[PDB]
Amino acid sequence: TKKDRVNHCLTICENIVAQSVRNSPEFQKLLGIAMELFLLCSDDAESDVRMVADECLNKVIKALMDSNLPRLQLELYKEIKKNGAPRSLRAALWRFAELAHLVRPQKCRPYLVNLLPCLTRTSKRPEESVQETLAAAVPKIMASFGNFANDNEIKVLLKAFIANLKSSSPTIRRTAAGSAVSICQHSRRTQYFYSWLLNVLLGLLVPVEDEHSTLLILGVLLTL
Repeated sequence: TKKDRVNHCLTICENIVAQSVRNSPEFQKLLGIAMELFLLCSDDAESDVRMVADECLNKVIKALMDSNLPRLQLELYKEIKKNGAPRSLRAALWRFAELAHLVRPQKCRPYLVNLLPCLTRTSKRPEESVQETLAAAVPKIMASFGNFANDNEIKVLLKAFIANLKSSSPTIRRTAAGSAVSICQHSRRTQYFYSWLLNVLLGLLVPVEDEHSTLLILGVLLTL
């Protein structure tokens, strides 16, 4: 059913846009169920299946950025907390940084608290492909969800990424460095959080005539 699996994903897409009926108590139930089903089409391992049905999920969103944005972004936060496959969790993470500057500031503060449990688990993941796209979303997420957090929530998040400077992969060393520095542009106080990252790193190289674990010497010079 490898050619039978291709025709199933594509017919669900066109019969939502051609409804021309939104915000209906019949239309609300239909969009939750078959939206998680667009990514199982990408989770199945075939390049004829993985390439075809990922461009089809983008037809739904952009025709619905006007009409149903609060219905779109509620099904999508659920999958990160599911913490699924490294192919399933990845291509959902493109979708969520581009819709971060589409939220309203009325509903934004509930969206901030729920992500910091979800944004630390994908920092502890050793998959070198999952760690890459997060260095292209923590630029985009915490610049629009930046100003809504206090001084309590943002001190927890930066102690985690420095423990991702203690890994030996060259792909994972440069994605934890561009995450610490994109927050401090948008944290709450842009100048208060620049002085705080310089105290943490120089105790990692406090007096230089020591053994400093030469993989960890390279973690401190890329955040700078």
